[PDB]
Formats: sequence, structure tokens, C-alpha cells
Amino acid sequence: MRWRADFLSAWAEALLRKAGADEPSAKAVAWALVEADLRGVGSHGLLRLPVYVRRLEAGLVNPSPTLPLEERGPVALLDGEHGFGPRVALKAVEAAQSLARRHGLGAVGVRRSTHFGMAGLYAEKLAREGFVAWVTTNAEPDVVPFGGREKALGTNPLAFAAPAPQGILVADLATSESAMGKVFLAREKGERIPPSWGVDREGSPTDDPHRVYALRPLGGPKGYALALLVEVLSGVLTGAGVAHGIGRMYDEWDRPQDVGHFLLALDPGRFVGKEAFLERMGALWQALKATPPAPGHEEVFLPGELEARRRERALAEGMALPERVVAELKALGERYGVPWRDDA
Amino acid sequence: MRWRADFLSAWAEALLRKAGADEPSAKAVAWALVEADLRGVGSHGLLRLPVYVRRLEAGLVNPSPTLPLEERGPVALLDGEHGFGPRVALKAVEAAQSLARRHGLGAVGVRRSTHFGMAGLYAEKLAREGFVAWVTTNAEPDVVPFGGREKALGTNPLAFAAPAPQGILVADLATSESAMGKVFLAREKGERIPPSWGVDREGSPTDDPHRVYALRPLGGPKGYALALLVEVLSGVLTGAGVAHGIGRMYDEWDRPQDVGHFLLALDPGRFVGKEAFLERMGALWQALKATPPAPGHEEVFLPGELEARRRERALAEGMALPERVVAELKALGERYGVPWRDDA
Ligand code: NA
Ligand code: NA
Ligand code: NA
Ligand code: NA
Ligand code: NA
Ligand code: NA
Repeated sequence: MRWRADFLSAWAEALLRKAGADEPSAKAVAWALVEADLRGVGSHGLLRLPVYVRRLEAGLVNPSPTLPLEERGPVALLDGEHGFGPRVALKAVEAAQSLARRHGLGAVGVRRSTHFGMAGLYAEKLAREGFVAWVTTNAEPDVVPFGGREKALGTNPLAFAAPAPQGILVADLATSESAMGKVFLAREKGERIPPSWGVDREGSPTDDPHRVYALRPLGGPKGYALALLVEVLSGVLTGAGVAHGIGRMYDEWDRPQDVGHFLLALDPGRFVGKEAFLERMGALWQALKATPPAPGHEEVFLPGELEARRRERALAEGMALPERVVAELKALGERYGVPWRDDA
Repeated sequence: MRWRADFLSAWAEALLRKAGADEPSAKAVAWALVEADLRGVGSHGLLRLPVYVRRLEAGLVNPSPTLPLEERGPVALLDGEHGFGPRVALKAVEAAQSLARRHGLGAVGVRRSTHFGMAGLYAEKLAREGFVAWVTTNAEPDVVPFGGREKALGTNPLAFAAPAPQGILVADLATSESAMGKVFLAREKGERIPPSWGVDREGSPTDDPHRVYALRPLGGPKGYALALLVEVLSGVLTGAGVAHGIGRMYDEWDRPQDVGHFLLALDPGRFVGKEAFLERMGALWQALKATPPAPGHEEVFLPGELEARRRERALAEGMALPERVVAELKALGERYGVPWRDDA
């Protein structure tokens, strides 16, 4: 069962306004979640709308932040004022590209934000402006450090993007084996998960998403190191919450999260040159596509390539949603007087 | 059998001078390789000296580069002129910290360099100057892309570092399951390797380092995406060799490599603040050390922590080297009239 993305986008925005979010915030969230679904990244799509709205309802999210920005040369600090992550992140994107246009590069350290959805969306937006982009965000601890048995770091994802003649190369990855959102998606779809993703409360691997207590770092020490890099850039460096100091969106309803983000935009025009960069990216892209596939693969794909293909398809045939997610969205619609669209 | 690091360092430098390297280049290489050995990273230690010298002998390395540097605000491009990687990289480090001191951040794109050893060494040096550091380098293809069966990308490692009250957090990781240097080390030590690291020429996993044809990306798609990020920053963006365009240090003796590197230094003083940054890093460090260990672990360690401990120990008790490496170094010493030190 597929749904009209444009209708769901309008619906989500309306529900958010009804819940109290101002116009730019409601649009930013509707955009971030639906865009994720379009690309086939359900872990960061409308599946998240219910908890996002509940956080607002509980008074843990700023519905209309001013978003103070302080510039210092090619560096800028953004105060999210506890606004919705997508709203905060989109302003960070604008600030980063503006700084890069003027100085050749721009770094934005964000504090007091909240879960911002798919990191790749922001990196992609920056790349569409002609910049090489690097975007990171920390999160409440859900992952054991390498060699440890208790949660110490968030899934702390990182995203990177760069323009190419063939399209936008976009990488989006949690530094743990898997993002927690994928565990949530499995729960909604009623599916088992790879047992290497996490362990139960007794430290044993489990393929039951409902029994996952903590996640494991990607490839042991390496994913652990990457999680720390993301933590330093997104949290320590910005003035935002750091690891255990970050409020848990799903478990702590006493105060705002204070999630931090880090965004860096680089102008290739200041390096090898804009035209040269694109031609070189094109040759790299071409080379990867020309690589003979491994068994079980029809061809090699660039990060973001399949996502772009899925988006086009979903915009034409509609986007899919798990029955359980729809049921929750319907209940949410009734709670806020913005009924699920029967024409969607 | 352990050896005096100071004696080996002096020996290597002398052999390099004898082979034709100028003073700064010989010192840079001796430094990079021995420092790697001290930290227990033999994959990037003196094990590499023989091939480095052979590259110089064959006329594929500039023994005394001028190292032209072009600054453009917080960005700078460095022409390695085919000099030894460590020599080129050390100048990049100096340029990066200088730019960061003036602008708050500094990015250096390096082209026409060669294998530079352990990336973590450069990130660490930058962090000791008070900066958050990010260092990457591309390399000739040795890794299959996710979904592919032929080599398309180098092990393309990335390193990150940041100062803390307890020490310097330093992450150093190849984006493939393992670095090729670890495969070489296993060969010298006469040990088997994890079969998940690479495949033989027929595409089958092998635990025999002598039969490894291609390596696999870290955790499939994620390591592949990370390798591309490193390739874009180190190669595409800099004007250096890109993937298949990079000369193979071990297999192609017709022309220089043209390896590229990317270095970024961030001044925390321009973000949350220098003092605040250190205190926050200290709390994060403390939290990780306080995490209960998993079975088989005595405690949780920070990236770079064990490496620092090993360095101190090696400086006091001497550094170890595989018998096969020593034998090759001895043959090298005789070839260049700089005999292996019997007092080492
Ligand atoms: Na209420
Ligand atoms: Na009310
Ligand atoms: Na992804
Ligand atoms: Na010769
Ligand atoms: Na000669
Ligand atoms: Na390492």
C-alpha cells in the first residue's frame, strides 16, 4: 500500500501546526521525514512523527526558535534553542554555504538542537549548492564502546556529499553497526534483525528488535573511533550535550535533549577548481559504475544512487509505509484533529 | 628481540641520506616509521623502509622537494613534488596549524605526494598544538567497492585527533576491514590473517596473507562510503592522483605515485572555547574509562591510549621487529654501505 507523498507532506505539516509548531518548523520537519521515506530510509521518516509531536506536546521542544547565529570568520555557532532538529539543521545548512561562499569553507557548530532526522539530507542540500559537505550529529547513548558492556555513545551518524555530473554522491551512516531507527522500523514491520547489530539486556546477541538493549560499534574499534570523532565535533566542540549528557528522546521527558550537530562546507573552487572538480568526480563515478559486480549484485552503485532512484519512483508511484506506522499516524491525526487523509 | 629505537632512527636516517634523500626528508621518514613501530603499528613502521628506499633508488621519489605552498584564506594547496610522504605531510601539518591559528580553521589539500605512513601521527601532531585534527590520504586501489568484484579504491585511511587533559585522543583507521600493511606484517611474521579481511584472485576468502588479492570494505557499504569520502577529499579535491590513477608503490616502477592527502585543523577556541573544550574532552574521556568492560577486556581504552602506552614502554625497553624485517633491513644496510648497528 503506497501513499501520495505530497498529501502526506501537507498532512504532517498541518498536524505539526495544530500541535503548536510555527510555519518554518512544521515545514522543515514534514520535509525531513517525507524526504527520508521517499529515499527508502524509513528509519528516519514519518515513523518518527509521533514521538516528535509528543516531545512538542510534553513541552520539550521550542515550537518557534529565533535561532541565534554568531559568526567568527569561516566559523559560526548556532543556538538551536531546543527547536525541532530539521528546523535547526536547515538554518545551519544556509549558514554553512554562506560562509563557504565568502571564505572558501564554512564550519557551523550547533548546540541545543534535537533529533534532526536523516543526516544525508543536509549534506545533499549543501552539495546541490556546489559544495563538498560533511555533516555529523551526536545522540543519546545507545551503543557500547569497543571493549565495554554498557552504553556510552550514541549511534552518532556522519554524512558526506559532493556534486558529480551523474548526480549527487551522498553517504549517510550511523557509526554503530546499525542505526536505532532501523531497529524501530523492524519492530513496526514485524521483522527480525541481524543478530550482530546489538545485544539484549544480558549482553547476548538477539535478532528480536523488541529485545535489543544496546547496539554495537561498526567493526569493533573502528566504529567506536568514528563515534568519538562525531561526538567531539558535534558535542564537545559545540557546547551542546555530550554523550550521557544528551537527553533521551524516547526515555526522558523531564527536559530538552540538547543534541549537537557539526556541518562543514568546502568550496572546490578554492581547491582544484569548480570545473575540474566536477570532471574528476565524473571520472571517479564512471570508474565505480564500470566495476564488475560481485555475485548477487547486478552492478556497483554510488552512495546515494539507489536512494535517488527510489525517490523518483516514490514520487511517481507513491511511498510505502508499514501498517503499524499508519495506524499510529492515524491515532495521532485523531488526537490533534487533523484526520488521516482518505485521499492520500 | 627488542631494539633501541633511537639507534634505529639514526640508522634509518643515515641510510636514507646515503640513498640520496636530503636532510629534512631523511629525518621525516625515519621519524614516521620508527614512531609507528613505537606505538605498536608495525604495519607502517620500518617494515616499509626497504620499499621506500627502492622507490628512491628507482628514481620515483623527489629526494629534495621545494614543496610549493599556495594560500587562499583558510585554505592552502601543497605541491609535494613527488617527495617522500612523511616529508610532504609534515609541511602540510605546519601549514594547517598556521592557517588555523589565523583563521580559526585551516584546510590543506596535498597533491603529488607518496605513501606517508601512519595518518594518525599527523593528526596527533596537530592535536598537540591544541587543534582538533582530521587527516586523510588516498592510495592505489586494493579494495573492492561494495557490490563489486574488482579493486576500485585504496585502503584510504582517515585519522582524527583532539587534545584532552588525560592525553591525546587519536583515531587511525583504514576504511577497508584492514590496511594492506597489516597483511604485509602478517607475511613477515609468518601468521595467518582473519579471512574476512580479503579474498584471493578467485574471489574466495583466505586466511593466507600471501594469497590475498583484494581487500574488502569495512562493514560492506559503510566502509565503501568512507573510502569514497577519503578519495574525494584526498584525491578529487586536491588535484592529486585519483583511485586507479594513483601509481602502485609495490607494482608500478615507471612513474611516481601522485598520492593525495587532506588535512583540516580546527581551533576549539573559535567554538566552545579552549578551556571549556579541554574540560569537556576530559569528562568524555573519564566517562569512557568508567564504562564496565565486556568479557575479555580489563577496561575500556580511548583511541590512541594503548598506542601511547606502547610508545612509552618501547622507549624504555626497546622496540620489537619481526626477524624477516630485520633480515631485509640488514640486506638494505649492506646494499647502501650503512651496516645494521650491532649496538642497536
Ligand atoms: Na499535554
Ligand atoms: Na493542551
Ligand atoms: Na546510508
Ligand atoms: Na639504481
Ligand atoms: Na647508483
Ligand atoms: Na588504529
